[PDB]
This record gives sequence, structure tokens and C-alpha cells, in this order.
Amino acid sequence: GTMTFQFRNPNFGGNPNNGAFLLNSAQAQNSYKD
Amino acid sequence: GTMTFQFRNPNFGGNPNNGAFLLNSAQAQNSYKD
Amino acid sequence: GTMTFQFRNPNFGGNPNNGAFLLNSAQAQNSYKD
Amino acid sequence: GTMTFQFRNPNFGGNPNNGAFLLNSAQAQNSYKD
Amino acid sequence: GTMTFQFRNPNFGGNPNNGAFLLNSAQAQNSYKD
Amino acid sequence: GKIFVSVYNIQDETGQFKPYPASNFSTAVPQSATAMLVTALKDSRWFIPLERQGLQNLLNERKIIRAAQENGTVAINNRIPLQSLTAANIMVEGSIIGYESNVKSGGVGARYFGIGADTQYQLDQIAVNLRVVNVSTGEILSSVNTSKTILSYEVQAGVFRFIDYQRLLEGEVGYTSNEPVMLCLMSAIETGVIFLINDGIDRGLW
Amino acid sequence: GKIFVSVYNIQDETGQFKPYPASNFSTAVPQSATAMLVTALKDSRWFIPLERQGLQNLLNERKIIRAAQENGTVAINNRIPLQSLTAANIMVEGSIIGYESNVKSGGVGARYFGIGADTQYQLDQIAVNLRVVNVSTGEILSSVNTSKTILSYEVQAGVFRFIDYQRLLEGEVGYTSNEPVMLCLMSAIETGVIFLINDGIDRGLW
Amino acid sequence: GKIFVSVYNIQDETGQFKPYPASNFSTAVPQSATAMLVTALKDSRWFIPLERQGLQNLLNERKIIRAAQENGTVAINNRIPLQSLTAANIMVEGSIIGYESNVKSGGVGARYFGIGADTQYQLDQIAVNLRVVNVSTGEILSSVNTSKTILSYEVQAGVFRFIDYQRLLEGEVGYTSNEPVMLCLMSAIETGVIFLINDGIDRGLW
Amino acid sequence: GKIFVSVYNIQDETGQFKPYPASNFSTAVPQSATAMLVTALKDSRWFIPLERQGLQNLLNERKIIRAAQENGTVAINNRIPLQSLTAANIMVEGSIIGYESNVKSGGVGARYFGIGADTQYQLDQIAVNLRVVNVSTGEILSSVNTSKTILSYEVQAGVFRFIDYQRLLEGEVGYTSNEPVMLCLMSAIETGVIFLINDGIDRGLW
Amino acid sequence: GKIFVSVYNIQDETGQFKPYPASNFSTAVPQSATAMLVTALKDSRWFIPLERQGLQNLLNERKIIRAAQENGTVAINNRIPLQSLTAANIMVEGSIIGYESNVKSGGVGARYFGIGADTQYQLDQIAVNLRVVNVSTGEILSSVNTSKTILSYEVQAGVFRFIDYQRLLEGEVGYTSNEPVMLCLMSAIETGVIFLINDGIDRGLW
Amino acid sequence: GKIFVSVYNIQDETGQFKPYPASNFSTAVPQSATAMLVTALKDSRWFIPLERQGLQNLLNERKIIRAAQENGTVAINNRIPLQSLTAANIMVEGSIIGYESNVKSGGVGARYFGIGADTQYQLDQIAVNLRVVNVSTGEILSSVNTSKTILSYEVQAGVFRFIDYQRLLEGEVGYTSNEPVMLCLMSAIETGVIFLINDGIDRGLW
Amino acid sequence: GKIFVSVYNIQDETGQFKPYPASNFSTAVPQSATAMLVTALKDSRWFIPLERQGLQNLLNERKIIRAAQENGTVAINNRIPLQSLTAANIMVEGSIIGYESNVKSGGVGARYFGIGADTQYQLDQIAVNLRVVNVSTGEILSSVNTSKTILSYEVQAGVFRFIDYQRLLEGEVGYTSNEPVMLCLMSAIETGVIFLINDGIDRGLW
Amino acid sequence: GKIFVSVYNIQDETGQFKPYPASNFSTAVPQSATAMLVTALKDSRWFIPLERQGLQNLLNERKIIRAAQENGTVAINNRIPLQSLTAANIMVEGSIIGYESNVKSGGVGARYFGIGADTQYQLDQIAVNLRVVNVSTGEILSSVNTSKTILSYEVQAGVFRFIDYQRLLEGEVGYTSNEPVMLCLMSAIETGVIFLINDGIDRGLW
Amino acid sequence: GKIFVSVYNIQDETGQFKPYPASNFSTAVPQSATAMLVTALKDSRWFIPLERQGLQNLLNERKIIRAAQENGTVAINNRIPLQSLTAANIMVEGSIIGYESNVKSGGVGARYFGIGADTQYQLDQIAVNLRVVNVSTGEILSSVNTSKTILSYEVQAGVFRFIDYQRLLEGEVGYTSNEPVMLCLMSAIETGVIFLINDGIDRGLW
Repeated sequence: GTMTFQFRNPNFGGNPNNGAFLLNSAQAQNSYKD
Repeated sequence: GTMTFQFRNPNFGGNPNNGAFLLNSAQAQNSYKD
Repeated sequence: GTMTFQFRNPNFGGNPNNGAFLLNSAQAQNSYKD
Repeated sequence: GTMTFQFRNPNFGGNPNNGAFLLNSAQAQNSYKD
Repeated sequence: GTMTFQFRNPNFGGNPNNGAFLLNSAQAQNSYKD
Repeated sequence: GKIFVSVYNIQDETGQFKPYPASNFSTAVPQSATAMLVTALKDSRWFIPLERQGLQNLLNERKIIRAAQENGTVAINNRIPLQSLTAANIMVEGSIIGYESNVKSGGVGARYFGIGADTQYQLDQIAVNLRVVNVSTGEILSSVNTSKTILSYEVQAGVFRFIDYQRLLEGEVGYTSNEPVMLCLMSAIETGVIFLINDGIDRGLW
Repeated sequence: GKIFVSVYNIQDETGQFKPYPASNFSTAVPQSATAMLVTALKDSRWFIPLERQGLQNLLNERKIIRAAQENGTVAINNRIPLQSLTAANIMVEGSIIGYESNVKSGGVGARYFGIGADTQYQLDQIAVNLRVVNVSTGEILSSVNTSKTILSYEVQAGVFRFIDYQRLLEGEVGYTSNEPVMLCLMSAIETGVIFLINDGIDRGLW
Repeated sequence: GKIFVSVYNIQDETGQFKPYPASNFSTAVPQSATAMLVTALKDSRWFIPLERQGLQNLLNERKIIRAAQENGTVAINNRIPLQSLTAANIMVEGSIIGYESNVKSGGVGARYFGIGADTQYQLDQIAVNLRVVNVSTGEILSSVNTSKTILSYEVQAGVFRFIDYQRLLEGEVGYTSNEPVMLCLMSAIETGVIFLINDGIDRGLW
Repeated sequence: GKIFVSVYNIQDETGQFKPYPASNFSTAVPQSATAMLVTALKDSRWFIPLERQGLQNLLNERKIIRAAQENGTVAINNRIPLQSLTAANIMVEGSIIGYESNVKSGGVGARYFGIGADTQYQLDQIAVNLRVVNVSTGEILSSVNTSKTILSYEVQAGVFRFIDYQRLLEGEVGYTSNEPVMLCLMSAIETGVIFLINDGIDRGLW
Repeated sequence: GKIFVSVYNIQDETGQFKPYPASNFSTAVPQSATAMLVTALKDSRWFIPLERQGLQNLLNERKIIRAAQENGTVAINNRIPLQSLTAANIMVEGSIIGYESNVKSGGVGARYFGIGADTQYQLDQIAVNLRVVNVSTGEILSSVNTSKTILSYEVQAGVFRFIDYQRLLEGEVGYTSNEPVMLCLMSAIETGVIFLINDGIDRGLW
Repeated sequence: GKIFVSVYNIQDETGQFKPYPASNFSTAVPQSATAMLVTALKDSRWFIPLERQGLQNLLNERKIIRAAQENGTVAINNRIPLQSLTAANIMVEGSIIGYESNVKSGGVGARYFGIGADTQYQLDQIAVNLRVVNVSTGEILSSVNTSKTILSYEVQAGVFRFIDYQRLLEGEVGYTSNEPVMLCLMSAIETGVIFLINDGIDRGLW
Repeated sequence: GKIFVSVYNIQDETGQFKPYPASNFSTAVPQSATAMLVTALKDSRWFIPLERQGLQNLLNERKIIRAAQENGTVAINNRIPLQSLTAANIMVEGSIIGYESNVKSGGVGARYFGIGADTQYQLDQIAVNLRVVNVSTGEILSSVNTSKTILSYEVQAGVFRFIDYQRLLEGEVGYTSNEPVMLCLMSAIETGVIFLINDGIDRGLW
Repeated sequence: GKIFVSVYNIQDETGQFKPYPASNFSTAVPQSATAMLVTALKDSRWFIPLERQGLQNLLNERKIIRAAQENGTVAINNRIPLQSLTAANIMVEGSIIGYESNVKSGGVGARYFGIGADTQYQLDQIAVNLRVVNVSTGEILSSVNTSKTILSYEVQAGVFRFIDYQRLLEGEVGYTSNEPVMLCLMSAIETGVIFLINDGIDRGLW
Repeated sequence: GKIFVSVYNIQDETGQFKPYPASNFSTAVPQSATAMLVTALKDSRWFIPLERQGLQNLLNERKIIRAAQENGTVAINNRIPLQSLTAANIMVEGSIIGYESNVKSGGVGARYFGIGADTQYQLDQIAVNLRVVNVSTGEILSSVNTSKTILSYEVQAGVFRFIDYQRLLEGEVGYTSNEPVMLCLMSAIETGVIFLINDGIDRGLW
């Protein structure tokens, strides 16, 4: 069928439910300190 | 009926509600430290 | 009426709201340590 | 009207919102220790 | 208009959103210890 | 003597349908007056209803009768003497002129520690207009508007307290009663027929 | 003498339906004027309504009468003398020209510690146009626009405070009252008929 | 002798459809009376039904028969003697005059520590009007309204307690029973036919 | 002398319906111009409207009159002299040419500690075109477009602060006012009629 | 000898459609009886079905045949001798008189620590009415109502426990089986045909 | 001299409706060109429009005039001399050829600590085609496509910061302005009429 | 010799549409049998199909041919000799008698620590009825019901475990395969044609 | 000399509507070709379009002209000489043969600490078929398919970082540009007309 | 010599519409074959298409030509010699026999620490049946079924990791490509035309 591009980030592109998981999975791998 | 491929991850493919459970179940098995 | 097979897990099969309860009920019975 | 059987548990039968309350009310009565 | 009986509890009768408040309001009055 | 009455159509002019969850095409009132009215007129010992609603079926059946026995060959026992379509001196027109959903709702629900109980009620209202028409002149001999309330109540009770330290007793008892709109429409039509009868009595007619 | 009046159709020209949760096809006003109006004209002691809405049923019934007694065989007691369709000198046209939902809503609700109570009200508005038409010339003898407000209010009260350390008393009392749109439409039609009567009186006619 | 009866159409004048999740076009009652009624009349040993619902198919088939053997060439064994369309002395009109969903719902559900169980029931109501019409005169010989309740119940039970420290045993047993609306409509039609039979017996006819 | 005017149809050419929650079939403007316009022309002391909208009802009623008194047997007092259908020299065509929802919305709401209050307003706009047509030649003698704004405002106020340590006082006062679209359409039609009158005066006509 | 039978239309008079998620226009029963019935009659060695459903196509094709060989120029090998449309002595009318969704649902699901398994079943019910009609007289020779249950079950099993400290093993095995409504409708039609055959045998006919 | 022009129909060939929340049947453009165009042609001092849209009403009214005064009995003052339907030498066909929603949206919103403010704008575009047609030959004398942008903007501002330790000041000021699509359609039609006028001037005509 | 066969219409009598997310008007089966069947008959070396579906286009084109060369002026090379519409001795009627969605679904999905994989399958079922009809007599020479399963499967695999302390590797591979319903309908039609051929062979015909 | 061309209808054969949030009835392409095409042919200096779309309006207006001046009484200056309907030698048929939504979407969005910015684009595609038909013979002289892409892009930027300890600066700048489908359809039609012109030039015609 | 071919209608017999979010009325395939096919036949150097789709427009235009020059007054240069409607020896019938959405979907997406990327693809399938029909006899000379896959893919990539302690870099690059269904339908029609050409060559014809 038709495929339409959508951004995965709620930042720049619309779907807001992704951001909660995105920030958590980016903090689950944030190996930086100080 | 018709079957359409959808990604399970909210990362790359759309359904955002899966990610909350996905990261938790990946952290429930994360046996790495340091 | 018509019955259609659906997976209960959000892992492999679509419904993501089940996973929050699934992981919690699997951790409520996780009797392993170390 | 028509009545259709549905499972109350999200485990085996579909409605996932019940599980959050089910596990909590089973833990509110869990009198086992050790 | 027409009135149809529905159970208030998610236990035995369908509406799952009631259970979160029900267990909390039963624990807000749980005067038992030990 | 009993009065022949011709009920052609008691149309559902209320324009109402049922709200969600009901279907969008599910009317609030049965489309089956002219059968509740014909039954109300028959069951009152004053009238003999004539078909008039299903008159085309009657005319096709009379065509079939007339063509079955026009050749004079039908067995003389099972031939059907068609006399002529009996005619009515009066004619009962009418409609379901209105259905109001929840003209009066209400409810009281108390809940002490654990044990609670509530009551709810809704009153719909259905109005039926019935006109006795003079077939000779066309004048409307009488016209009545009968209203009927449709009570729908609901009583629930429930327990959700703790009996022991970690022992939770839940319980629920519910009851609901929707007054059938067909029963209330039949009641409004019967009251309207009683009024038409007493009116035709109280001035000359009947 | 009473004036014969011919009401053919009082159409629901409001174009309005009911909002959600009601069905999409559920009109805001009954489609049953011409029965509220015929009843308003009959119940006012000035007019004799003639059928005209259901005139095809009357003409089919007169066909049946005429064909039942044209052979001169009908029993001379139960034969129906058809005179001729009585005609009206005036004719009441009209419509439901408008239904406005919530021309004025409002509500006040207070709530101190636990105990609270609110009131709500909505005013709809229904307007009906009635025209007395001169059948001889076609000229519109009179035309009135009558408006009627439809009040729908709702009063609730409730308690949700604690009575003891771990004892919660909940309570709720509710009442709702929707003025029937059929009753308000009947009231607007009756006021319009009163106005038409007094106007026909106040200039020559009647 | 058995009475020939002509059932043309038993229309579903209830106007009801099924609520969500059902389709908006899915009627609450089968559109298949006149087949339940023809079967009820045939299975009662009093009547011989004549087709009348599918009469155009019968007339086209009789056209085909008549054109197949008008040339006198058809083999004299497989030629079909058309006699004439057998006619009925009475005619059973009728309708499904009303379907009420949940005239009486209810349910009781208890739940002690873990183990719980509930019951639910709904009563719909279906009403059928049946009229025996005199085809000679058109007069409605008899008219009955038969009501039938449609019970739909549901029993569930379940366990969700802990058996050991960290061992959770969940379990569920459910049963549901919806009385078929076609079976209840057939029951109402059969009761109405029994009433029509006993009425025609109890006054002169039959 | 008063000018006979024939208003046939003032069509709702706006094409607009109401937004959610309203029904999809609920038009934004009443379909009941030609009754607001006939009333505006009658209530202005310049015109005599002729029916023309309901002319088929008038012609059927004149058929009934003509057939009731053609045999010369009607009682000479209650016979109706049909003269001829009075004709108009001008004809008012027109439409509701447009309805714009929220041409100007706005609102200001402040809220200090606990106590808050807001105001909201929406302006719809309805435009009506009215054409005076010369029936002799067909030429459009005059054409005006009248616009009218429909103000709908809403004022709310509320308190949600704490009065004591653990004492919460909530309170709310609300008011809403939707200007009826039928009233604003009547106002636009009346202004258009005033303009047509003054134009016909200001050049030759009238 | 085999009996010629004319099946014109076995209409889907159930009025049912499928519930969500299915489309609103997706009927619950195939609209394709009269093809299951014609096949049931052909496959029973008692009947020869005649087309009658697609008779207009047959008549247009016979027009084409008749116009292709009326000039006597067609090659004498590939000319088609039209004899005449073979006619039936009986005619099988009928309908799908009802489809009930979930006349009996149920299910049992257990789940110990991690490992769980459930079963579900739904029984729909489809009823078919078949009438053997006597084409000579129009009388309904026989009428049967055959019901058939449609079982739809579903078995699932699953594991969601931990195998090691931080090692989670999830697993799921599912199976579903919906009995085709076309297969169950064919079974009901075949049983109805068997009943019609044995009935026509058991009294005179056949 | 002024040119007679016959505008029959300026159809809304855009095919567009309004998006949610608006109704699905609520068109994006008024269906009321041919009234904006007739007004644009009348208000330009070059043309005399003839009715042609409502010509059947004019012809019925001329039938009524002609039948009212054919007997020579009408009072010689209030008889209406029908001359003949004035004809046009040119004819303005046309359409609303397109409506684009949000050809250019945009917005800038800043927000420092607490205090914030945003602006939004949307440009729709409506295009109208107007054709001057030569009625003698049928040739299209001229054809113009006029576009017009419809600006809809919105400015909001708000405060949500804390003024004291536990004192929160919220505030909001909003304004919205949707350019009426009927006003922009009238502007496009007026520009198209100006272009048609100047074109007919600039080559021979007019 | 090859047998001329006339396929008029193979109607989609399944009544099914597709479930959500598909459109409500999107049928479950192509409406394009009579083209799959005509192709199946042509591609089998036994039949010559004649148009019959598009026969009105053929008759209009033959009208055009006949009117182009009736004056004898057409160039003798490019004139088209119309012979006569070739006629068929047999005629293949039929339908898609049923489409069942998910007659057998299923799936197995395992997932160890991180790495998981599942499979899913659904079987739809499509049934086609094909009737060879004798055009001379109208008798149904043969009738077959062919069923075909439509397999739709789906295999997915995925990784969501941690590779290092704070390094998460996610991965997913998916594949889906829906058997085209047009391909399965063509397969069912081809099998039905093979059966009709072998049946006509095995008894006299062909 | 300029070629007379008759454009009757350029139908929107794309079958496409707009996706959500747009209305379900809002087509993806304007229904207003035959006005973009007539304008493209007129604005190219090669053709004179004849009305043919609005030919019934032209024929009614010519009836009015013909009946206004048949009595020879019209003032000899303002009488309209009807010559005859000018005919075209060629005829431009055509359609909008396809609209594809998002044949190529895409987007790139970056976001460093606080400051971010994205771009998005969608390409729709609209194809128009134009056929020059020879009216003498009916042969299609030429047929071209012109495609045109419709670019819709969107650029946003935003800041959401902290400027001080507890001072948050939010900011957003957005721009969107949807290429009008009416402009792209006009461009495709103009390119198709250029191609038809150059083709008619390059082989004999024109 | 080139063969005249008459394409009347290539109907979209697929019955499919587009799934959500698309409109419910938005078909999956263009309704604009018979224009892609006429173009495919014209662009192949073997055929001359004749209009036949728009034949009523051609016949009305020929009526206009014939009535413009029947009086012999038209200027002898710009008179149009109507010869006769050129006729076709063959006729191409056909349909879009099926559209399957997602006959094969799939996708692979990996994601290491922060950086991830996925690919997705869907294959639709469109099948077109083309029949060359012999207009002299009506026999279907040839019939081909051509299938074409419609690939729609999508590639995305993204970064969401941290670059510094409290510095988050997000980034996204996306691309999508939907193969136009009109382009794939044109490709299937062109392949079908190539097959029809080579078949007519390979056996006698052409």
C-alpha cells in the first residue's frame, strides 16, 4: 500500500509517545559522567 | 485476511507503546555492570 | 462470530499494553537472585 | 442484547488494562513471605 | 433512555479503569495490620 | 353496532433515533403503530378495523380469488364469495408526534466504608396524536394528544473493603429495568383510543 | 360559525439534528407539526381542521366506499353517504423555522471541604412560522414567528470527605430536567395560533 | 378440511438495529418472518399456506410452463397441468411490532481473597402482531400481540491469588448463552398462531 | 398601494454544516428562509406576499374547493368564491450565500493564586443575497448582499485554592451566550429587505 | 425419473452483518444461496435444477441464438436447436431465516507460575427455511427450517517466566479455527434438501 | 447602453470539503456563486443581469400572471403587462475551479521564562474561472482564471510563571482571524468581472 | 471442434468486505470474475468464449459498423463484414459463493534472553460455484463448487538485549506474504473449469 | 486561422479523495478541468473553444432569444441575431487519469543540545490524458499523457534549552508550502495542450 | 495498414479502495483505464483507436455540425465534412481484474548504541485483463491477464545518543518511495497490449 514518511522523534515530526521511550533508552546508554 | 508487516520497536517503525515494555524487559535482563 | 489469532505479548505480535503487566507479573514471581 | 464471552485476564484473552489492577490486588493480599 | 447493567469492578465485569481507584480507596481505608 | 374504522398509517413522525451505543439507524420508537392501534381498536369492543395497511396484498389476493373462480370450474365448496371491500365511516389517522429522551433523569448514590449503593432513573416521554376523521366530509372529528412516560431505573450495590489484614472481599449486585417503548407506545395508543371513544360518545357520534 | 382550515404540511425547515451522543439522523425537532398544529387549531374553538395530511388515504377510502355502494346492494343502514370533500377558506402554512441549541448555557458549582454542589442550565430556542393564506387569492393574510425557549437544567451534590481516620464517606444526589422539545414546539404553535386568531379578528376576518 | 391461508409479508416494523460492536446495518430481529410464520401455519395442522411471497417467481414459472406446453409438442408424461392459483379465504398479515433491548438486565458478582465469580443476565423482548384478515370483506377478523423474552446470561469465575511466596496461579472459566432471536421470534409467532387458531375456533370460524 | 411580491424559494446555498460535536447533517444555517423573508416582507408595510412556497398545497386545496361547489349544491353561505391566483409584479429571489464559522475568535484569561477568570468570543458571519426580479421582463431589478455577525461569547470564573491547612475550596461560575443563527439570519434578511425597499424607492419603482 | 426443480432465489433474510473489526457492509451469511441450493439439489440424485437465476442471461442468449439462425444460413452443424425452456413441476423457495452470533460462547484459561494456557469457543447459529411449492396450484407442499451451529474455537499457550537470574524466556503457541459460514450454510441447505426429499417421499409426491 | 447578461450557474467544481472538526458534508467554498457573480455584474455599471437561476420560478409566476388576466376581468390598474423574457447577448459561464487548503502555513512562537507568545498563519487559495460566451455562435469570447488567497492568522500570548514562593500567575490572551471564504470568493469574482469587462473593451466588444 | 461458451456474469455473491484498516467499501474478493473465467475457458483448449459481458458495447459498435457501410461508399478494403452474433450452445453461470476470513489462524513465537522470533499464519477460504447450463432447454447440465485456501503468513525476528554495560543493540527482521485473492480466485475458477470439462466429457457432452 | 475546438468534459477519472483529516468526500484533484483546459486552449493562440459544457444553458438562452424576437416587436437595436451554433472540427476529450499521493516523501531533521531543525517533503503526482479527436470520422487523432509532480515541503526549527539555572527559553519557527493541486493540474493541462499543438503541427493537421 | 480498434470501457473491476488514513471512497486503482489503454494502443504503431468513450459527446458535436451546415449558408471554407463514424474491426474489452495490497511486505532494522537504521518494503500487485473481441462474430479472439508489482519502500536512519555529559544529539534522515499505481497500471496495460499484438500476429490476424 501507500507508504508515507513520518519522523520517529517527537522533536521535529509529530509522534509524541516515542519521546518517553527515546529519552529513557538514550539515558540507559548514557555512559558519560561529570 | 491481509497481513501487513509492522516493526515491533518504536525505534524504526512506529508503535511507541512497545518501547516502554521493551526497555524495561531489556533492563530486567541486563546482567552487565561497571 | 469470527475469531482471529492475536499474540498476547507485545514482543512478537502487536498489543503493547500487555507488556507492562507481563513484565511486572514475571518480576512478581522472579524467585532468582545473584 | 448479545453477550459475548471475554477473558478478564490480559493473560490468555486480550484486555490488557485489567492486569495492572489484577497484579496489585493479588499483591495486596499476598500473605506469603520468605 | 435504555439502561444496561454493567459491573463497576474490573474483576467480574469489564471496565478496567475502575480497579486502580478501587484498590487505592480500599487501601486508603484498610485499618488492618499484622 | 360496531363501527368500521380504517387505519391506514400511524407514522412515526418523531424523527428520533437511539443514542450511542445503539446503531445510528435504530429508531427510538417502533415503526409499528397502525398495528398497535389496529389492535387497540379491535380490543376495544367499539370498532371493527378494516385492513387498509396491507390493502395491496388484499387486492392482489382478491385478484387471485377472482381469477381462480371466474371460469366456474372451482369446486363449489372451496370457492370464495368476494362481496366487496367493506368501507369505514370514520378513519383514524395519527402519528407518534414526539419522543423525548431523559425528560427527567436523576440518581442518588451513597457509599460508606466499603459498602455502597446507588439508584438511577431516567424518564423518557412518548406522545401520540390520534385523529378521528369523517370520511364523508374529510373534517377531523376529533384529535387527541396522549403522552406517556417511560421509566428506566437501575439499582446497584457493592462491597470493596478488607475483611482481614490481606484479605479483600469484593461484591456487586445490580439490577436494571427499562420500560419497553413498545409497551408505553401501546399504552399511549390505548389511552388515546379511550379518549376518542369517550369523545365520540360525548358529542353525537358513536 | 367555525372556520374550516386546511393544514397540509408544517415542515421542519430547521435543518438541525442532535449532537453526540445522539444519532446523526435524530432531528432536534419533531417532524410532527401539522399534528400539533391541527390539534392546536381544533382545541381552539375557532377552527375545524380538514385532513389534507393523509388526504390520499382519505381519497382511497372514499374510492373504497364509492365502489362498495355503487351497485345499490349494500344494506341501507351501513351505507356511507359521501357528500363531498369539505373545503377550507383559509389555509395554515408554516414551518419550524429554526432550532438553536444552547442559546444561553450557564452553571455555578461550589465545593467546600468534601461537600460540593453544582447547577447547570441550557436554553435552546425553537421558532415556528405560521402563515394564514387566503385560498381564494393565494395572498398571505397573516404570518407570525413565535419563539419558545427550552430550559434544560441539572443540579448535583456530593460528599467525598473522610469521617474517621480510615473511613471514607462518598455520596451523590443528582437531578436533571430537560424540557421536552415536543412540549415547547406545541407551546410555540399554540401561541402562534393565538396570534393568528387575534390578528384575523383585529382586521376584518374571522 | 384445512384452510388455505395467504401470508404475503410479515414485515419487521421494529425499526431496531444492533448496538456496537455489531454493524450499524445489522437488524436486531431477522427480516425472515413470513417464513417462520408460513412454517408455523404449515406445522400447525389447520392451515395450508399459499406462496404469495415469491408469487412473482411462481408467475414467471407458470409463464414458462404455459409457453413450454402451448404447442402441444411436450411429451405427454412431463407436461405440467396448471390448474389455477389456489386462493385463500383468510390472510395472515402481521409484523414484528417491537424489539426492546435489555428490558431487564442484572448481575451479581462476589469475590473473596483471589477466588471470584459473577453472573449477568439481560432480557430482551420481542413482540409480534398477527392479524387474520377476511379476504372477502377486508375486515380484520382477529389481531393478537404476542411477546417473548430473550434471555442472555453469562457466568464467569476466576482465581488470581498467590499459592507460594512468588508463585501466582491465575485461572478463569467463562460461559455465555444468548437465546437466539430467531428462536424467540419463532416462539412468539407460534404462540400467536395458536392464539389465532383458538380465536377462530372460539367464534364461528375455522 | 401595497406591492404583491412572490417569494418562491430563498435557498441555503452556503453548503455549510455544523462541526463536531454536532451531527454531520445539521446545517449551519436554517433551511427556513422564504419564511423569514416572507415575514420580513409582510411586516414591512410595503409588500403583500403571495404564497408560491406551498403553491401545490394551494392548488390542491383550490381543486378541492372547485370540486366541492361545482354541482351548485353547497350551502350558499359556506361556498368559497375562488377569484384567481393573485399574481406578483416583482419577485424576490435570493439565497443565504455564505456562512463563515469563527471569522474572529478570541479570548483573555487570567488566573492569580487560586482565583481565575476567562472570557472567550467567536464571531460567525452569515451573508444573504436578495434579488428583486422584474417578472414582466425577467431582468434583475436589484440585488443586495447583506452580512451579519453572530457573536457567541463565554465567561467563566473559578477558585481552587486552599482556605486552611487541609481545607480546599473549589468554585466555578460560568455563562455562555450563542447568538441564534435564526435571529441573525432574520436580521440580515430584514436589512436586505430595507435595502431593496429603499433602492426601489430611490430609482423609479415602488 | 428425475424431477425438474426451479430455484429462483434463496434470499438472505437474516438482516445480519458482521461486527467490528469487519466492515459494516460485510454480511454475516453469504448472499450465495440459490447456488448452494441448486448444487445441493443437483448433487442429490433426485432433481434436475433449471436455471431461473440467470434466466435473463439465458433469454438474451436464446435471442442471440434465434437471431443467428433465423436466416437459414448458419452451418447446419453448428446451429443450436432451441426446444423450449424446460419447466419445473415444483419450485424450491427459501431463505436464510436467521444468523445468531455467539449463541453460546465460553472459555477456560489456567495459568500457573509462568506457564499458562487458555481455550475459547463461540457457537454461531444459522437457520435456513426451504419450501417446496406446487407450481400448478401455488400451494406450499412442504416447508422445513434447518439449523446449523458454527463452531469457532481458539487455543493458546504461553510462557513468561525467568530461567536464570536475569534471563527471561517468553513463548507463545496459538491456534484458531473458524468454521466457514459458507460450509455450515451448505450443510444446513443439504440437510433441508434431504428433509424435503424424504417428506415428498413420505406423502404421495416424488 | 448596458449589456444584458445571462448567468445560469457558476458551479462549485472544486470538489473540496472542510477537514475535521468540520462536518464531512460542509463544502470548503460556498455553493452560492451565480449570486455573488450576478451581484458583481449588477454592481459593475456595465451589465444588466437576467434571472436564469430561478427561471422556473419566473416561468411559473408568468403562468400565474397569464392565467390571472386572460379573462380580462382583472382590475385594469393591477394587471401585469408581460412583455417577453428579455434575452442576453452574452452569457457568463464559470466555476470555482479550485480551493487549496494551506498553500502556505507558518508560525513563529517564542517563550522566555514564563512569558511566551506565538503567531500562526495559513493561506488558502481559491480560483474562479469566468467565461464570457457568445450566445449567437456559442463561441467562448473570453475566459479568465482569477486566484485569491485566504489568510487565517492567530496570535496568542501567555504567562505561567511564579510571582512569589507559592503564588502562580497564569494568563492568556488570544486572537484569531479567518478571512471569510465568501468574501474572498466575492473578491475573486469581482476581479474576474473586471477582467472580463476590460477584455471585452480591449477587443471590439462592449 | 471447440465449443462456444457464453459467460454473462460471474457475480461476487459472497457479500464480504475487508475488515479494518481497509476501507468499508473494499470487497474481500475481486468483482472481476467473468474475466478470470473467460480467460480460464479460453486458456483451456476446449472453449471459445463469446463476449456477452460487454455485449452492449459490441452491439453499439455493430450499429456503428452497420451505419458506416450501409451507403455502399466505404472503401471495399476497410469495410467490415458483420456475419451475425455467434451463439453458444452452453452457458457458464456461476458466482463466488463465499469468502471466509481466517478459517484457520495460528502462530508460534519464542523469545529467549533478547533474541526472539515469531511466525503467524492465516488461512482464508474462497469458494466458487460454476454451472454449465444448456441453453436449448435451460437445464443446468452441471454445477461444481470449488474451494481454495488463501495462506497469509508472517515471520519476524528481533534482538533487544545489551551488548555492553550501557550499549543496547536492537534489531528486527520481518517478512510477510499474503497470497493474492485474485490468484486464488483464478485458481479456484481454473479448477472449476477443469471439473466442468471432465464432467461434460464423462457424460455424453463435449 | 484559429481552429474551433469543442471540449465537452475532462472528467476526474482518478478516483482519489483526500486522506484524514480531510473530509471523506473531498477529492484529491479539482473536478474543474474542462475549465482549466478551455482556458489553456483559449490562452494558446491556436484555438477558439466552443461552449459544450453549459450547452444546455446556451440552448435555453437561445430558446429565450428566439421566443423574444419571433414576433418582430423587439426594438431593432437590442435584437440578437442567432446565427447557428458554431461547430468544431476537432474535439479535445481527456481526463485526470491518476493522482498518486506521496510518490516520494522524505525528510532530514537534526537536533543538537536544545537547538534543532527539520525538513520534510512530499511529492504527489498528477497525470492528465488529453485526446484530440477527429469529429468527422471519430478517430483519435492524438493522445498524450502528461505528468506533473506536486511538491509539499515543511521546514521547522526550535529551541528548548535552559539559559540560566531555572530559566527555560523555548522557541519555534515553522514554514510549510503545499503546491496547489489546481496549479499543478493547470500546468499538466497546459503542457498537454502544448504537446497536442506541436503534434498536430508535426503531422499534417493545424 | 493500421487496425481500427474500439475501446469502450476498461472497467475497474477490482472492488478495492484504499485503507486508512486514506478516504473510504478513494479507490486503490485509477478509474482511468480506457485512457491508458487508448494511449497504449495509439502509441503502439499497430492501432488507430476510435473514440467510443465519449461517443455521446461526439454524436452531439456531430448533431451540432450537421445542424450548422444543413442550410448551405456556412462559409465554404469552415464547413466540416462529416464522413461517417469510422468503425473498428476488433474491439478491446478488459478490466483491472484485481489489486492486492501488500502481497509481500518486509523490513529489516538494526540499531546499535544510538545509531540505527531501518528499511521497509511493500509489494502491491495489480492485474489487468485485456480481451480482443471480433466485432463481426462477437467471439473473443484473445484474452490476456497481465500482472504488475507495485514496490513501495522506505529507508530511515537516526541518532539519539549523548555526545557529552549533558549534550544530546538527535538526528533523522528518511526517504520513502511509492511506485505510482497509475504508472504500474500503465505498464501492465502496455504489456497486455504487447501480448495482444504478438498473439494476433502469431495466429492469422493483424
